[PDB]
Amino acid sequence: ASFLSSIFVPVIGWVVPIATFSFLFLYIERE
Amino acid sequence: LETPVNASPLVKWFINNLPAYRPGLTPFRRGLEVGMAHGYFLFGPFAKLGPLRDAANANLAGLLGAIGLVVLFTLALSLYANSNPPTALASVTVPNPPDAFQSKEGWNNFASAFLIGGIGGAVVAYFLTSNLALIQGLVG
Amino acid sequence: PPYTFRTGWALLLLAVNFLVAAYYFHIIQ
Amino acid sequence: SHTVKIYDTCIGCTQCVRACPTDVLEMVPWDGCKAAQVASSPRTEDCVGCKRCETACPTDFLSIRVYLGAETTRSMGLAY
Amino acid sequence: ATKFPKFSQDLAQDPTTRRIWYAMAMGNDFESHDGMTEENLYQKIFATHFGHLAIIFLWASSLLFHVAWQGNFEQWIKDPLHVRPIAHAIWDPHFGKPAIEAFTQAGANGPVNIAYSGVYHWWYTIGMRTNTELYTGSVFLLLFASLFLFAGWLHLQPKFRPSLAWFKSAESRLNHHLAGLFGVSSLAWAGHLIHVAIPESRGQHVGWDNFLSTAPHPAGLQPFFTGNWGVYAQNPDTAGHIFSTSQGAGTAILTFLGGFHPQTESLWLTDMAHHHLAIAVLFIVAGHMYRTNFGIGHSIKEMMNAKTFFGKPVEGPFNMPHQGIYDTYNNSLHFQLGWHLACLGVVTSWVAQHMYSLPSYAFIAKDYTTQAALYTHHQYIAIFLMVGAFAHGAIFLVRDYDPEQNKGNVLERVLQHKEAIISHLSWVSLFLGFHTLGLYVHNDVVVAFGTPEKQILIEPVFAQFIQAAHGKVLYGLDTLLSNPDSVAYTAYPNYANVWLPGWLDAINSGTNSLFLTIGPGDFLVHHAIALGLHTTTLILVKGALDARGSKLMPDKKDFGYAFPCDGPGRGGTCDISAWDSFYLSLFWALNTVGWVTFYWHWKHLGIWQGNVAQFNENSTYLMGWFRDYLWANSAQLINGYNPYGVNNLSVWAWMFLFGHLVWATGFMFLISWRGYWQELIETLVWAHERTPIANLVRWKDKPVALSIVQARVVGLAHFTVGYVLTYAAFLIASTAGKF
Amino acid sequence: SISDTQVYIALVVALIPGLLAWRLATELYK
Ligand code: CLA
Ligand code: CLA
Ligand code: CLA
Ligand code: CLA
Ligand SMILES: CC1=C(/C=C/C(C)=C/C=C/C(C)=C/C=C/C=C(C)/C=C/C=C(C)/C=C/C2=C(C)CCCC2(C)C)C(C)(C)CCC1
Ligand SMILES: CC1=C(/C=C/C(C)=C/C=C/C(C)=C/C=C/C=C(C)/C=C/C=C(C)/C=C/C2=C(C)CCCC2(C)C)C(C)(C)CCC1
Ligand code: SF4
Ligand code: SF4
Repeated sequence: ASFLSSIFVPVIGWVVPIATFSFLFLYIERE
Repeated sequence: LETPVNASPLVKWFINNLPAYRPGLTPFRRGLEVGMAHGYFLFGPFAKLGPLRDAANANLAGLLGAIGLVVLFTLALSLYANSNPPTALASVTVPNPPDAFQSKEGWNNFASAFLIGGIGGAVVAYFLTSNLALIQGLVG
Repeated sequence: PPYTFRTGWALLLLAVNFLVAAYYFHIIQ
Repeated sequence: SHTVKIYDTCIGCTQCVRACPTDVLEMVPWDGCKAAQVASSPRTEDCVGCKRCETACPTDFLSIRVYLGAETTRSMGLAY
Repeated sequence: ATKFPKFSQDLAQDPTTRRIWYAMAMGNDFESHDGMTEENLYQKIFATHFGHLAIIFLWASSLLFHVAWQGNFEQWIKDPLHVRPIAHAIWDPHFGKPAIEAFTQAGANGPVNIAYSGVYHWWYTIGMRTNTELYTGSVFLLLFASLFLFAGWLHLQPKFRPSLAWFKSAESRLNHHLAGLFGVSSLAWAGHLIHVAIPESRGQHVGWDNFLSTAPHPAGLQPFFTGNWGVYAQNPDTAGHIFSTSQGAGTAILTFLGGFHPQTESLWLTDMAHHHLAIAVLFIVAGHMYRTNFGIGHSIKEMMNAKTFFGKPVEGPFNMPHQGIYDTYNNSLHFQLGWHLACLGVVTSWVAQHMYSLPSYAFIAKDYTTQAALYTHHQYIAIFLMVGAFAHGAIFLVRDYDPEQNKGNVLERVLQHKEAIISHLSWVSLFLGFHTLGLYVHNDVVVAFGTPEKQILIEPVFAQFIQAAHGKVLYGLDTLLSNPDSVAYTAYPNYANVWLPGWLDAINSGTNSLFLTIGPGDFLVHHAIALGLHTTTLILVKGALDARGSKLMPDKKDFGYAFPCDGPGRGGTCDISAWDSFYLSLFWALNTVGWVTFYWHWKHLGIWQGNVAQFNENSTYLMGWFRDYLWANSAQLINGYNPYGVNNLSVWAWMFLFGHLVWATGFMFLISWRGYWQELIETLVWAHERTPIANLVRWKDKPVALSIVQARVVGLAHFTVGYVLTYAAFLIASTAGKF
Repeated sequence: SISDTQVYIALVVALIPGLLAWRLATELYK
């Protein structure tokens, strides 16, 4: 099942930092 | 009096967490864990010590014996229930009864869940001892 | 004062320094 | 802001008041020293942590001391 | 005016971008948080310690799973001496087609990374044979790491949350951790070797299914209880034992040959079994020493405060005042953390010193690059653990230290004569450096002038002796286990040197790293190492002892541990704080471990290639280091990619250049300091409010330059990462390109 | 190597520490 690399690596490469940075930027800039 | 056996906090924490005494439980829930526990080990001395313990149906000799004696206990629970039982005691390690063991209605709920759990505890012990080489291939 | 407890252990350790050199100089074998 | 502690060892030299560029320091009368005045810091929300006031003090060791604390806009020295 | 960071109101009221950066470097500092009390501190550190513990098991499970699913472990069993291991596989979309063909290696379908961490040798030694045991141990560590993630959550709930007196019960940790964590676990691993790993070493499969049926010994635990323990040391694995087969096998489970297995050139598994069994008995006995609630045992607070040696009044133990040290170790957490990093830092290098000379893993002495990486790894780990020992020891003296509780004791007497410690440390650093650099430059000029016989070459005659006092005939000193007439050789009253015939076979062969032959090139580098240890200690001790103030600046304790300076006054005070003496030392600590690992690597490149004469001639003068090691070995590396093509070294050729760039970037934060850059950002703030379309958007946090203490962190971070990655790309590919 | 089935068991079992790590890291405060 070597096709899981095609679906975990782009999520951790792209989706994981986009979801993390967009959470943290809205959390540090929160009155 | 008071000793490090009846009152050490390791033992007070233990006895107050058995399902006979754990706070906030339906009496069906109390007899469910008491039943599954006592139905699990009582598969033991019938299967490997019984009269047909060398035959190919050795574990089935232990299953019908252990189920058939959970049914005997469940009668004795319902015999103790229907006899207008006296209120339970309060020792130095357990300061209060679990409040479901003074009504006739509460022992009847305790009696049924022993039967539901005691049969299921014996079946899973029949499942695990007949499938030893199954588990040790799922492990190695 | 003549430091007895200090010099007592320094002469013990220096006696270990001289003992190992006796093996290295073949004085003791 | 920062924290400006002034101990009781100074002589009223008025070198620290004439060196703090945001004018935090001022002289108040005080019957202790020979010049009969001690430095005081009543406006420490304006202090920028420059430590020009510690450089100009004669006494050994320093009678004035700047403790660097939480940095707001006035103490960062930001024109924006 | 935001609510981030939660742990500080002084940082959360910062309008600049300093708010963002100081949240990161004060986040795990639990002691400086807002409103943090004493018992809330320990209860939060204890549950955090379940968090770091469960990272370790989740880390070690990915080593098992990525090998079982993507590596060639079952193909590596058949021939471990030529089959080249596999760590994981590459899914890189940015690869070109000649860079998929170059990394399709070791007999695999796709691009794979050759494992240079040696975990196939450790798993093959301890009995694991197929890819299913690797997967089973992987899934077990998923559950075993979740058992600690639940435990840290459980011990933060209010009636499951431990009290303060539970943490400061120090005599009960020492009984449970020595007997249980050290002793039972050494006993359990001896049970794992004897039941499983030693029978797996003889071609005899023992798994979870049949370990209750099969016995490790045909005698079978009857000679244990009767006292006939010599039955366990019957016929061992012979000198023709082919590993993991039944040829030349034995029945013994606890044996004491000493030396190495003749094929794998590792330690005998029967020797390790009697080792961890004997370690286990020495620790369970050691764990029944200190006083707990059972009214028996030694009491450490009474051992410190004792003043009477058999009626004679003394100042304390060894007539030295150790009173109040129990209330100094146990009350402070930085004294504990500063202490135990020194303890863990000693053993970490001590691991590395004994794993190249005494290999304990099957076929690891012949897989070279896995052995060159494991030495250099645990040496650099030992570097940071020793620098942080003095670092967290110096946070103790600023923050936690109390001179009244510690009055008159041995830790007070060090702070009195601290100018005598730093002076004689400054002497040895200069006494070595003036005369070690002097003899390299002497040998450099002398060889350059074509007359190399005028070199000053010193035989290391004090370490020549120790190797001959351990049994090396090669020098002819004829003492002490090399003298066969010696009292130490024969063990005169009892003659019980069982280890000694197997030890002298190992030390007298020229086919291992056991007590390598040393010469005049090894004289100068051990005195160059001693230059690096006494000088790194000089910076760290002087920053520890002067952490509470001195002549140029008294009351440095009022300013905390990390503050920039005290201004340009008094001549200026740049890098005056106790943090700044942590800072200067990590240049030396990375330097010194360079010297100990340039010298490790180049002595073994002569052993592995059969050319011992290249090192012994050329390591006396500093061109031979520069030419025959740095220049000559980086030819396979730098040709990892050229205009002709690529090969499998092109990552290490790319990481080598990457390391030279991160290293050089860190100079920018150190040569140039802050006030240049705040006057540069104030022109970018101007030209953003004036640009007509781009001033629709605007910052929430005002841009300021990095603070003075911050870009010494950021400067040291680019320096250290680039120092590691440069050598780690040179260490691997110069060894894995030559074998 | 290991079978294609066994990889999915390892992923589902890995949600059990993934859930518990989210519980611990939020019990340690925000
Ligand atoms: C921390 C441990 C760790 C690390 C660094 C890696 C590293 C890698 N894995 Mg792997 N993996 C691990 C544990 C680990 N694995 C475990 C336990 C499992 C079983 C569930 C897997 C299952 C797995 C699969 C199925 C695949 C990878 C793949 C990969 C590669 C690409 C990264 C990726 O997509 O992640 C994938 C990540 C996951 C599937 C889930 C992560 C599971 C661990 C337990 C999370 C650890 C989080 C960490 C502790 C949080 C701390 C962050 C830190 C910065 C503070 C890379 C070699 C891919 C690959 O080989 O591409 C070629 C791929 O297809 N991994
Ligand atoms: C017998 C009972 C027992 C046991 C097993 C433990 C075990 C542990 N306690 Mg502990 N504890 C106990 C009783 C016990 N405690 C009691 C009674 C108290 C109260 C008085 C405490 C109070 C306490 C506190 C307050 C803390 C612990 C912590 C820990 C953990 C230490 C960190 C760790 O995992 O290192 C594991 C270390 C080893 C397995 C030994 C390593 C030996 C050296 C360093 C290396 C030797 C290995 C060798 C070279 C070979 C390795 C090679 C191989 C890896 C390839 C560990 C799980 C800490 C922790 O992390 O909390 C979770 C912590 O903060 N304990
Ligand atoms: C188990 C050991 C241990 C423990 C528990 C601690 C715990 C602590 N230390 Mg300590 N320390 C340690 C080891 C340890 N340290 C070691 C080994 C050293 C020597 C290097 C130090 C040096 C040290 C100093 C000098 C200081 C501390 C401080 C602290 C406290 C706060 C930490 C903090 O703010 O984190 C914040 C974390 C960071 C800022 C992390 C940034 C650094 C990361 C690791 C860089 C990584 C680079 C990058 C990811 C690489 C990518 C590569 C890629 C490009 C290819 C805390 C009590 C500080 C304090 O004030 O104490 C109260 C403090 O001043 N420690
Ligand atoms: C042949 C070339 C050569 C050269 C160029 C040097 C050059 C140097 N040596 Mg060196 N040395 C050499 C050979 C050489 N050495 C040899 C063969 C020996 C073995 C005996 C030594 C032993 C030696 C010692 C023991 C010391 C030096 C020191 C020095 C430095 C200052 C010397 C001086 O006069 O300062 C001017 C002199 C003074 C400022 C005060 C006098 C200090 C003298 C050197 C010590 C004598 C005091 C006492 C009698 C002995 C002290 C006990 C000692 C045995 C441990 C200087 C760089 C010193 C050093 O490294 O300081 C950092 C130092 O302490 N050297
Ligand atoms: C060791 C020890 C101990 C312990 C002991 C005991 C107590 C044991 C027991 C054990 C047991 C005795 C167990 C049991 C278990 C059980 C189980 C595990 C079961 C399961 C079951 C199931 C799962 C079932 C289910 C079901 C039902 C319920 C119904 C329907 C059907 C079915 C089947 C589904 C003590 C602490 C004292 C002390 C120390 C040591
Ligand atoms: C050879 C040999 C031997 C011997 C050995 C020995 C004797 C060893 C030694 C060892 C040692 C001798 C070690 C040591 C080490 C040390 C160190 C490592 C230190 C460190 C420290 C620290 C770091 C500290 C810290 C601190 C500070 C800084 C401040 C205050 C606080 C504190 C204290 C914490 C024997 C006989 C056995 C056998 C044979 C061989
Ligand atoms: S603090 Fe310094 S400048 Fe101010 S009065 Fe005292 S001595 Fe003068
Ligand atoms: S912070 Fe120092 S330099 Fe600045 S105004 Fe105050 S006393 Fe003067």
